[PDB]
Amino acid sequence: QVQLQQSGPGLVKPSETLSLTCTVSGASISNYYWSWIRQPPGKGLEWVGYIYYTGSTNHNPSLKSRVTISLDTSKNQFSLRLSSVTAADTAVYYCARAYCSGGSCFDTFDIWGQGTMVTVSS
Amino acid sequence: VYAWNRKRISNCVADYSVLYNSASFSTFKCYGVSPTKLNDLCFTNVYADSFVIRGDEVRQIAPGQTGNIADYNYKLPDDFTGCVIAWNSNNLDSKVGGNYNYLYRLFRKSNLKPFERDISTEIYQAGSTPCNGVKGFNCYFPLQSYGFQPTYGVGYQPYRVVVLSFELLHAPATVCGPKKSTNLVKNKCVNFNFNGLT
Amino acid sequence: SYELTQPPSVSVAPGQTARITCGGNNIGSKSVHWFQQKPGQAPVLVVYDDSDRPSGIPERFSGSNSGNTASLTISRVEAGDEADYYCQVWDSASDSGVFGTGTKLTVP
Amino acid sequence: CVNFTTRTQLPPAYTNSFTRGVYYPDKVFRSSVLHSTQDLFLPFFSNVTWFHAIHKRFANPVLPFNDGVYFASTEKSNIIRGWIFGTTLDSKTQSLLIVNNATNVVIKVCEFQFCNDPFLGVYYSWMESEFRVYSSANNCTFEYVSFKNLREFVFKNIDGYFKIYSKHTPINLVRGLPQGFSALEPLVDLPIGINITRFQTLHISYLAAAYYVGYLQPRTFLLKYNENGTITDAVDCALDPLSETK
Ligand SMILES: *[C@@H]1O[C@H](CO)[C@@H](O)[C@H](O)[C@H]1NC(C)=O
Ligand SMILES: *[C@@H]1O[C@H](CO)[C@@H](O)[C@H](O)[C@H]1NC(C)=O
Ligand SMILES: *[C@@H]1O[C@H](CO)[C@@H](O)[C@H](O)[C@H]1NC(C)=O
Ligand SMILES: *[C@@H]1O[C@H](CO)[C@@H](O)[C@H](O)[C@H]1NC(C)=O
Repeated sequence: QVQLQQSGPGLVKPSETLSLTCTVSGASISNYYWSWIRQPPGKGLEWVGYIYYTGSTNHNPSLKSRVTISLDTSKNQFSLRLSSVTAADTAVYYCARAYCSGGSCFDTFDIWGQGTMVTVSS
Repeated sequence: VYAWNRKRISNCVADYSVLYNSASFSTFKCYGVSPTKLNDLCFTNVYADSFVIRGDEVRQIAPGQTGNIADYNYKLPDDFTGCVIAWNSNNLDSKVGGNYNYLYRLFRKSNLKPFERDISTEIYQAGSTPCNGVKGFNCYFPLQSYGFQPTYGVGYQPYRVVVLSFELLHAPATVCGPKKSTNLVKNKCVNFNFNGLT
Repeated sequence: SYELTQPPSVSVAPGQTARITCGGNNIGSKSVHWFQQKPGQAPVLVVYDDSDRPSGIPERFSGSNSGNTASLTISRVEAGDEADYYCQVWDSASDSGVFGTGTKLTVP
Repeated sequence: CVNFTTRTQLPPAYTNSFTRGVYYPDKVFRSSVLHSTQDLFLPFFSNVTWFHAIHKRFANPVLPFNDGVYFASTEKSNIIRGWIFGTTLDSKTQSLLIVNNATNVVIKVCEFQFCNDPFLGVYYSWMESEFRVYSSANNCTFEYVSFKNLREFVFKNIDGYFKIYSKHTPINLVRGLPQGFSALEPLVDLPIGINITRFQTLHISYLAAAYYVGYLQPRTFLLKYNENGTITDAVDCALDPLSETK
């Protein structure tokens, strides 16, 4: 059973770089789209971006200029870097796997991580 | 498997005793013919197809079977007349770092016809947007690598599979099985058979 | 930017049918997916491809997508259905996942 | 393929078969006895078409095969090297190619794309280094590699078997088909299982031989096997009333 685990700093000062890592266990990180979703307190789920095993990456237009998604296949991990983090970035960050049935990866997410709370406070 | 090899066998003789009496084969199943009767039958032609698949996929190699291998890599006709042989090749087709030289077609918009080989490597378009040869969303490589390793399970370890399709058409019988002869006795009333003349 | 609108909350008694609506221009031309999120738990996919259910999802959940509205129908609502339901689509123009505002389903 | 701007061919010539073309009907020995059989024979005293092979590009002609062909050649050196058999003689259908190069004899059945002017060249001890007969050979269905002289052959495609009977004699005549009796012994039967309606001769080019072609017919014949089993004389049961009495 594929499992996703999120790690990172629980508290980040404003204007610093938030670095979150998602580790995939029980299956290869290859051949799947790995996406980051953020849930701000009191707000619904917000899509941050996705990365493919080939290195192809896309990001939410509102967060394109600050979000970088990287893949480390040797460690079966992928990392989200958010530059110039603000209080608006305080949220629960989950990593999710795109649902792939018959080899075609749909626009839905079937496996989600437990989420990590990131608080941006001075 | 998606590029399964094929050889034609015709105008020759073979002793199938070494074959069906060999214990080196994990799977040995004949449809339309008795495995112990091969030397007793002649055929106009034979096709020897060869490839590698993991153990769990071995069952897919049979008439009326479906699946990734059956539909997209190698398909047998329902009226197939011939034998299927398979044996583990973990020591040969597996590597410590993973043997990725073996691939199987994972994407296809249609199922393969019997004895159809599809070697297309075009990026599979899973959406309306064309891929233009660039991988991305709704754009995936049609082949998937096994990455065989010696530590994989029996169902995931590699197996070399040979399918012998025997065809007995209206053409003259060319492929047969050599019958062993007997010592000759002289000056005694006996029943003789010289090259079929009895 | 493409946006999805969901009712803030839906209250349905046990045994009744709960309908959660997701509004969006041209959403009918997109594949709509429904995720369920319980308090303190990660979102779980309940419906995909506007009608399909991942293995393990009870049959009582069903999805539909017509015109500019998608609907998640939960027949025979149970106490365990109390959760936030989110509709998600994919904007190919921005090639991005757009989530709805979420609907809080409560079972009094 | 080697292209020739000037392609020509000598006009055909006509002569008579006399009483050659007899070949053993079976592989069965008999001793000092007459045996009668109906098979494809070269009828005695038949019309035979003969031509020359020059070793301007003079090209051999493609001739129909009908039901069986008696081929003959009279030459000092082995100018004639082989033949091609089929119906379309192209890549659309399977085609048979028989040749005897300096090394050995090669017989291949494939979807050959034959050249317009099949060429085999030798240069001066004479050594052959040029072989340009077919442009392509795909979906091959068969392969097997093994003072004038009169070499005679009989080709018969029956029941998917191309049967070849042959004979080789030292002939002293300078011109014309020699009159005499000599049975053709079986060379080989190949189960190619193809259809043949035309054929063409294959010659060598030295950087002129003469050959004859006749056509078999279903005829009844009486052969006289000697004590040693050799075919000594034959009678065609339809040549003339005396033959019918015999
Ligand atoms: C052989 O045929 C040719 C025409 O094909 C004819 O002119 C000739 O007379 C024939 N031979 C005999 C002996 O009649
Ligand atoms: C090859 O030739 C054989 C002739 O026996 C024919 O049956 C077969 O269809 C041919 N195959 C191709 C691909 O042309
Ligand atoms: C040869 O001719 C026969 C009769 O005309 C036909 O039945 C058969 O199909 C032909 N074979 C080929 C290979 O054309
Ligand atoms: C048969 O052959 C032998 C030698 O090979 C010869 O001496 C004998 O005369 C032959 N028989 C006849 C009838 O010619």
